[PDB]
Amino acid sequence: DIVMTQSHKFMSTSVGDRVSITCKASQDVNTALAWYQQIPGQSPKLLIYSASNRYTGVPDRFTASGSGTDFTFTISSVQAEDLALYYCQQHYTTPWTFGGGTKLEIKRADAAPTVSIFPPSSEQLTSGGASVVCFLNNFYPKDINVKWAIDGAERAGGVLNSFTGQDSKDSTYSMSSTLTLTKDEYERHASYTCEATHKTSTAPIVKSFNRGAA
Amino acid sequence: AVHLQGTELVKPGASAGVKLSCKASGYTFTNYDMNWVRQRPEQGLEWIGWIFPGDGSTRYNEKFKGKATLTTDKSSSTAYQLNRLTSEDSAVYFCARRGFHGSYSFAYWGQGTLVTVSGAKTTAPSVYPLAPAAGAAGAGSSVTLGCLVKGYFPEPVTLTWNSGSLSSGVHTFPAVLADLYTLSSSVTVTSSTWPAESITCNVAHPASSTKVDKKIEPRG
Repeated sequence: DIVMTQSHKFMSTSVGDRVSITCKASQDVNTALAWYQQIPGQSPKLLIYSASNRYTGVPDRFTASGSGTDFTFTISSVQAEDLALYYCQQHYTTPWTFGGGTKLEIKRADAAPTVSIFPPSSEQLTSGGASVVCFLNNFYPKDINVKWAIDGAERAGGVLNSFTGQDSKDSTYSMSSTLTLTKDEYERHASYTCEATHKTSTAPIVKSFNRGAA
Repeated sequence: AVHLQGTELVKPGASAGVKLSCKASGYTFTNYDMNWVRQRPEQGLEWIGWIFPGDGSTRYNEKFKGKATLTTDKSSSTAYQLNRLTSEDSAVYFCARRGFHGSYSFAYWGQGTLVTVSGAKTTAPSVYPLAPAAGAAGAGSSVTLGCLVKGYFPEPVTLTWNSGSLSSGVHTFPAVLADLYTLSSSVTVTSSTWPAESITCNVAHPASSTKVDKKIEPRG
């Protein structure tokens, strides 16, 4: 199996600027390579066929080059609607393999996340459930590390994380982290901490609370 | 006007298989081979195999050995995707065809068919109000409230704040599996406006015909 590698899951760019996504085939697939673009909830769109040919209807801003083992997709001047996923794919020898994709994102001013932590509601506790929710909103860059601490020790079991793609309006990211325990275990601990590590502060952002303590 | 119409999404149980459909149109169906591609959130796009309606039958990807034995049928110009075992096969499946004669690149794609494998049955969500500890209203000029929705199936649920009148400063996150889809939403307003001016999350779950409007109140 040939392996298409797109070393950059994400690439920061700006509207009106030039950007180049790279692809590296594990083997010489000659010129049998295609580039696709994909927007959320839609199917891929062919942009480049046979290494460096624009498919019909594909605007002059899109270009591709390479032939052999290294290929590169380029956008002369990025437009708002170009901030999507671009996939690499070799069709030299079966099985056809796709690269892992590269998502172009808008670069903006650094923004610290606003962190909020929430204890389990009384209604959930009555059902025998205990979820501690932590919101980390409107931050940039997307690079962030969320850790949960229970009575001091880090907890990794029972954590479910969810996040939104870059906002189309303020170019930030947001995330939700939920620690879900049973009421039994929740009541056997006292200290619950949500800890956010982001480049915007030397010290990680920390939010906590003590069971039964205001 | 080449077009590939895929089938609506389906929710098979962790055990059986499902035959997907793709209705080609706008071109002589038998002149091009049909391809199928899989797309999971963590593994990206993976080619499954092709089929010649003129009949050259198939050729599958090593990885999709017998779990994917394609099939087609002329006189209707539709291609089918069997899906055998099914359990980790939860994802979106695409129907793909090439453009020019000499380039295996896929110029034409179907809209995709979502497939979710789960043993769970339709289940209404529990909705839990998230308010800052000890009521109050934070310690700054802004306060964040929340709504936790969990234990439901299948997707989706719609969530709004104050019947939609509260839309700014809202963050509603993608639901994550776990037996009963669970998702949450946060809303951030001016500290002095809550609990002065009530805030309620409205959660609706079509599948169960259920709705829950949970008001967020100070708590101890």
